[PDB]
Amino acid sequence: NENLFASFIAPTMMGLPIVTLIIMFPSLLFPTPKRLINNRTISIQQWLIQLTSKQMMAIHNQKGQTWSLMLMSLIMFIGSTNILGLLPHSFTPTTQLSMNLGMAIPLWSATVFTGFRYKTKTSLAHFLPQGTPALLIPMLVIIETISLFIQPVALAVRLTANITAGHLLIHLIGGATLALLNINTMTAFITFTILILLTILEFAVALIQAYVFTLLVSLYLHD
Amino acid sequence: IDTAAKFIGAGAATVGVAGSGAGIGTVFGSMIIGYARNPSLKQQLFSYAILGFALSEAMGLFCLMVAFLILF
Amino acid sequence: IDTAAKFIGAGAATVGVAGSGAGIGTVFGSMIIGYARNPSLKQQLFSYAILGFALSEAMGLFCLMVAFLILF
Amino acid sequence: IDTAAKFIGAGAATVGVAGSGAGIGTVFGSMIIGYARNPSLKQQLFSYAILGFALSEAMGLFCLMVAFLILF
Amino acid sequence: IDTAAKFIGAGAATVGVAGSGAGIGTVFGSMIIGYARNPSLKQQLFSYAILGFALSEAMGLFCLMVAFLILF
Amino acid sequence: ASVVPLKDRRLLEVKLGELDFTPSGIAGAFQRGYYRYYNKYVNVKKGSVAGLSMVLAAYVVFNYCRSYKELKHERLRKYH
Amino acid sequence: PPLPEHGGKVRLGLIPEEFFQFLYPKTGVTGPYVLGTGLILYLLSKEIYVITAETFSAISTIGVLVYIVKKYGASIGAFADKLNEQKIAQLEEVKQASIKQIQDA
Amino acid sequence: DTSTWFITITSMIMTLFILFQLKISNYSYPASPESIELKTQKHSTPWEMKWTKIYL
Amino acid sequence: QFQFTGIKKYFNSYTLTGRMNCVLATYGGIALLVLYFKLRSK
Repeated sequence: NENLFASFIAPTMMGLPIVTLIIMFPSLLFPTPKRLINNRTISIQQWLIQLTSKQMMAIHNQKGQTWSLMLMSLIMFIGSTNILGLLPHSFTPTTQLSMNLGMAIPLWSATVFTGFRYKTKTSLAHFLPQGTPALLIPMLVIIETISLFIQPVALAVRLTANITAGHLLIHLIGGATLALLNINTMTAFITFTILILLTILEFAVALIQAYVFTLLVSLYLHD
Repeated sequence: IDTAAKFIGAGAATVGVAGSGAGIGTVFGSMIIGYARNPSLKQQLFSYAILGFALSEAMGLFCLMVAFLILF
Repeated sequence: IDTAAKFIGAGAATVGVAGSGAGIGTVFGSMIIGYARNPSLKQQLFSYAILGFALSEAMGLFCLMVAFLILF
Repeated sequence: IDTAAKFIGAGAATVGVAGSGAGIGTVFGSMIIGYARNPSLKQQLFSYAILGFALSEAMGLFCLMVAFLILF
Repeated sequence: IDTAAKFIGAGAATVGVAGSGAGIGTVFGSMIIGYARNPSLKQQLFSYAILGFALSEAMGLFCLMVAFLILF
Repeated sequence: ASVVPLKDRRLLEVKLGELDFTPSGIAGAFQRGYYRYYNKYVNVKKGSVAGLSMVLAAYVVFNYCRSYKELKHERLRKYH
Repeated sequence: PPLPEHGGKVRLGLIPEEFFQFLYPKTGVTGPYVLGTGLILYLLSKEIYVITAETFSAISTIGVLVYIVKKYGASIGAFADKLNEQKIAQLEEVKQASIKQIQDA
Repeated sequence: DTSTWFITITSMIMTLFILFQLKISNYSYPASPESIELKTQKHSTPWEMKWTKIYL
Repeated sequence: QFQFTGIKKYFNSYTLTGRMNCVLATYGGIALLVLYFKLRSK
């Protein structure tokens, strides 16, 4: 009975203040120069695109490369609006589940209607995998279609659910420091747990690779 | 009456993460034996450690999503 | 009493993802080692992991759909 | 109270489909590590995964059909 | 009913924190099969284990606060 | 008032870090921006910290105002 | 573990020496400083108003952003290096076009 | 928290994808520049043969 | 109004399939209604 942890009971509030300012604000962090040589703070933004435009280009190698100049705009928005919110009292728009159901469905259904305007038969004859055996046709095409319509829900809900899960352990491990007016040795160890956990919460960049990329595979496979 | 049922339905919901507590244990133990064979770590071998980590934590944390909704 | 048994009813069925929560750790821990031995990932050796992931994350959200349909 | 056991019974009965979750994460990952060493997939290598997928799937949907038949 | 409800939500949450012990069995264990092929020891080999050992424990000490979140 | 707020960002951006006007940012006003922290963020030479870390320090104290009404907590006194 | 213990002891001594050096430097500058004591009051008056909460995680998200300023002095080299090839990438075309033509004339 | 009602943010997201398609559209590319590297040579190379046929 | 002709060649290329927010719009309208419905019955 040496080190008694404490807790504080307080509501954890994802309120909704004025959003249409907060959305526009990580656009003005990135400038664009009309010059040949630039000014050594855009120049490391301009290099960072060159890299990851050469990995969502290499797989496709089609005349579906026209689509890929948009997919690098999709990575900078939720790459920024997940990285701004680590600050003391900032607010992330990708916390709320509303816009992510408007980021999945106008993009996911832009893929199944891409081959249906050109191929019209073999896009969803990709439901036929192989040299058809007999005992498992109905066990297959009720499975590979129930794992198609999961994909818009599978794409949006994986983003909202772990981003907000980062924010609660920021509060709760952090709030247990404030309410630790018992023995002062254990206060540092909870603080040292925080400054490790904030390094893990720069996997909010790592979770945007797993949103543009499984949009490519959900584009490359259909087209 | 359902005040306990608020608890155990949350108290049982949390142990569904116990897969992904081991599922990332595979992908980091399985990387060092993919690395000691072939020391080219700056290539795409380390990039398949994080996407395997992120796709496993994507199925990791949202099991705790159903935990809070039963509470709150 | 209809409400309270629903609250623990979805709590037990949360952990159906715990099989897919670590079954996605193995198959993405087995392409770290199959790309290490033979660098030919751009053929079948990557599309056999996403096809491994589609037919194994078909069963993660498959059970949470039941834990919703027992709740409402 | 009779329907109260009808709901919590299918709550744990669909945990048996999680066993077809982590059990399928291996047999699709073993067609990664054992493909590069021997490229003969159109022979019985892919065919012994489809048998390995389906007959591992048959114990997945069987523990789903218990949760229907316990409730109705 | 108050101390009845609290404790069986707390014990049933601590099952998930030994659900990540089975991962560091693989993390600390698969260092063995890597070290015997190649003895480049104080390279990233042992240090990739720390990226495995403390990230898999990071899902172990994940749920342990959530258990003490429902102690109070 | 639109040409008033538009001439805040344009004037500030050139002055804070970089633009006969492009090399004016090559020396930079980062030496002017430096003295606020203590000395330590010295890496601002081509990845410029004081150019960026002022906006993000402005967006924090702007969002401290909205939260102030909710987390009151203050007694009939001052703190330590 | 013994080796780890020795290293820690060595690290502890060096830190103390550094602290002593810092203290001497602070002592020297006692007369000529008129900057901080103008603004140390507003952070002492507002800290007497409201600013205490569950935000000790305010410092640790500002402490980790100090360690990246260390590697930022290597990001500069990368930044300087970035486009050197691109500018050179432009120097190759202005050099090739003149010399390949003037001999042909 | 479990928020509600959704009439908010989603109309303020597509105004943002008029911004990001404006900035990122003006990006200099090393690869694109490289593709303009050989367009100047072989017009002057056959122009050397334009005087080789004008004489011979 | 020059936020158009810089990207007008892009629009009628891919908005043939990309500007199908009708499904998104339909879902949103329904979502607002259900919330109202549950607050109507409280």
